[PDB]
Amino acid sequence: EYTLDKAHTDVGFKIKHLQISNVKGNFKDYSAVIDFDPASAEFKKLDVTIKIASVNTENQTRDNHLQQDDFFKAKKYPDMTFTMKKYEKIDNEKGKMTGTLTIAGVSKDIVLDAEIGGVAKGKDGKEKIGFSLNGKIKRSDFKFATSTSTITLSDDINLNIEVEANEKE
Amino acid sequence: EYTLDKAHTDVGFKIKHLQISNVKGNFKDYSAVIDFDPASAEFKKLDVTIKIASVNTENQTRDNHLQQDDFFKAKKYPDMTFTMKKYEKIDNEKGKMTGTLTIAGVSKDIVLDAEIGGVAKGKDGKEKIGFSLNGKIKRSDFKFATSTSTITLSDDINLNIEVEANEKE
Repeated sequence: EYTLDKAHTDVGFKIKHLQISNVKGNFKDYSAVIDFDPASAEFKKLDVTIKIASVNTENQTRDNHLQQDDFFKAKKYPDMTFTMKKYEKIDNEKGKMTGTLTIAGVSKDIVLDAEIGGVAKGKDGKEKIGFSLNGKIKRSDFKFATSTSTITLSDDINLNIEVEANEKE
Repeated sequence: EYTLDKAHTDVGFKIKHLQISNVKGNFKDYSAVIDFDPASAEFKKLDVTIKIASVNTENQTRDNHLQQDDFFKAKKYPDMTFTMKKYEKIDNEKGKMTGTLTIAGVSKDIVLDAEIGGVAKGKDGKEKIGFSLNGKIKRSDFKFATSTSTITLSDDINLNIEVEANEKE
């Protein structure tokens, strides 16, 4: 005795699922001391200070949230530091850098794989280099973002530091 | 001895996280027999047949994938059926419908909360009704999408069937 109006009927379902994705991000405000010797292709001194307030995960509310107590605590710990302690060459293209990373006041020694993308004298006769530091740190090791379960946010942070640099004067 | 070119340096990180969301969807091609009595506000007969090939989760590749063997198996089991077996009234607005759902050849008796949104005689003197069936089924109960873990895709499917209908002749 009834006939459905398909134009105003909806046979609907709703089902929850999980999706995995990477959060990519950088920092706009940072400083570094770079001492490198092009004769032997080894680093002598690499010191980075990164201004935590300047994260950019390309998402305004996430970057605001990263400042808070359950993450960086930028109020109390404005910046994170890396200090090279030891470089050990493999060849002119690859090496193993070891330094101290300090995130929100806790320090640990890490290794980065250094890869020299290019070493050169420029048009103006002054040196230029291009290299990348890559490595993996554990949030647990720094007791970072303790209250977020490693299920939701992976314990592994992947570090990828691409840098070009020019000779100082 | 080196000074970084901030315009070609990127201090980057990458970290994996999980995100929970609902998949919402309907079916564009379906048929139903609706027998309802406006004097007492109870259903006498409700039979739906739904053409599985016509899913719409508003995502082309997902709807194609739903057809396959690890989900609906639309090739072998083109359609899913609901047959009301018993309606039990609460009042003129609410009732408890019980029928057999068959998904990909496996049948189970389910309950839906029926909610009559509107019962009326139209401008042309003929009856019209608007109602919604809501309920929750478990994928496990139908052995549906067995190979997908309940972690990735929830075992709970939420059924929301809004229908308007008009008197037949």
